Amino acid sequence: HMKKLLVANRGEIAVRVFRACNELGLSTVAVYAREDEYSVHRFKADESYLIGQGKKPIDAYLDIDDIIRVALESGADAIHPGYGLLSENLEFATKVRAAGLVFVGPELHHLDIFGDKIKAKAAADEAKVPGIPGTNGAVDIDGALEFAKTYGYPVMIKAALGGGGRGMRVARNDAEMHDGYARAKSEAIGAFGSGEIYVEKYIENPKHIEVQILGDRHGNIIHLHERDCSVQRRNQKVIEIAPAVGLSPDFRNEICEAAVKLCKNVGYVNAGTVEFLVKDDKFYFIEVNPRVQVEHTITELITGVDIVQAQILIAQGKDLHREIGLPAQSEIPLLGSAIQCRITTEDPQNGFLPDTGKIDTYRSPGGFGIRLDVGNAYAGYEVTPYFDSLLVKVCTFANEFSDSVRKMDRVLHEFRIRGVKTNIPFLINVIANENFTSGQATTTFIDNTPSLFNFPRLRDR
Ligand SMILES: CC(=O)SCCNC(=O)CCNC(=O)[C@H](O)C(C)(C)COP(=O)(O)OP(=O)(O)OC[C@H]1O[C@@H](n2cnc3c(N)ncnc32)[C@H](O)[C@@H]1OP(=O)(O)O
Repeated sequence: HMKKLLVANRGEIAVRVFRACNELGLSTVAVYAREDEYSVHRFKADESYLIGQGKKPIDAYLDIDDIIRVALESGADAIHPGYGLLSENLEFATKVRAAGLVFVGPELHHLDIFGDKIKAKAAADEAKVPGIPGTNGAVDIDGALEFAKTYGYPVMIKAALGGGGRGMRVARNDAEMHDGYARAKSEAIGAFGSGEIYVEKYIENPKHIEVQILGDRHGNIIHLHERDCSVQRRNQKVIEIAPAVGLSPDFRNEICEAAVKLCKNVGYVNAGTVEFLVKDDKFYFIEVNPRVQVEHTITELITGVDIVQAQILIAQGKDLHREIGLPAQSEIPLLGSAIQCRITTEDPQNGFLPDTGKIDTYRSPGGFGIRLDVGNAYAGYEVTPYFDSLLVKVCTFANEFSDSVRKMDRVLHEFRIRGVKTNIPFLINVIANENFTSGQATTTFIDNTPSLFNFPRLRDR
């Protein structure tokens, strides 16, 4: 029935959905701002229409009514939002489904439940998936100390500020509880005059584990194993590997089963990611991303399952096993390991500020075990400051994690992007580290390894 699909996004994810639609025999429609007129994704579609005229380009890509008008005028039957712009916007999906179009994503109840921290926590508690294990809703200093007694140490507080502000207090010594709560409440009453006091069990050096979930409208929910997104610079993802080679396979299966149980309890449809924090055989639920992730490519590599094609086919209403052809959960293969590096314009010698300018040289590696998902990184492209810093996603996969590391080193040295500074020396330093190659990297690994910032002098004749 569905014949034409509009992508309400830009960059590499728009090209990825375009490739999936062309492989599924669907016509493609692109949208682009005036400042994004030289984007690759504009010319990779059958139709391209300017949206958000007279607006800021990132506001143009958030224009719900303009995108819906373009989809209606072009005859598009479906809208794929990609990620990061309107993929989790409840109003956009509501208006798209009210216009008669197909929103390639989860249902509206999933979108508002996982777009709200309280609702997501309530769903996780209903599905018996443990979060960060404290009596957080208790508001008392005596409540805080008894909370410290019943589960344990350390304890990190939210007495400083309500929304988006954390106390972040290190509590180890038994007297440090008492005087730290004293100073924390003394600072808390003077802070803003009004707020909310929350308690939280602090997790020291956790592992960020995400489980990829696919679900159709018929009720079949499968997981596509997990990814390790622990390599993070200031709570921002740098390198994601799949599967979590550091963790034992039975523990990874347990985490994936917990994610499957949660998504089956909420009745999840289409693609989604369940995030976790992992520490010494304990895992804690954090969030559900109700959209396709940037690092879905390594899951595709290690499972052999086209996630975007499955997204479109589930949006068509097809069964996960009968019509799409995905096997049962026990028959989902683990084809090996895979590493994703996001090459951006962030200059690591300049405090990871996104560089701008014209790319004069672009050479892309290839060969065995290499996957490329390029954005706008061609030679002669002018890097605008409006959009994301990402140039190209490079994915290396092999039967063994060590060969994936070796191939990633080969392609990071082979990659030649000139005219703008890239994070390639930082990525080389990270994959050269013995913690990452062993797979024992945690979320605090980047900030606690200053040797990653010693970049050698490049001659550049
Ligand atoms: C297929 C693979 O496995 S490649 C994996 C690693 N890639 C390479 O070794 C590519 C060849 N080597 C190089 O280009 C460089 O010497 C590097 C990558 C080792 C060092 O990087 P840089 O310091 O920034 O470049 P360098 O100053 O040394 O070389 C200058 C130019 O001579 C070129 N060059 C490099 N090797 C040769 C060569 N054997 N013959 C002719 N030109 C060469 C480089 O391409 C470079 O051009 P560029 O500006 O487009 O990058």
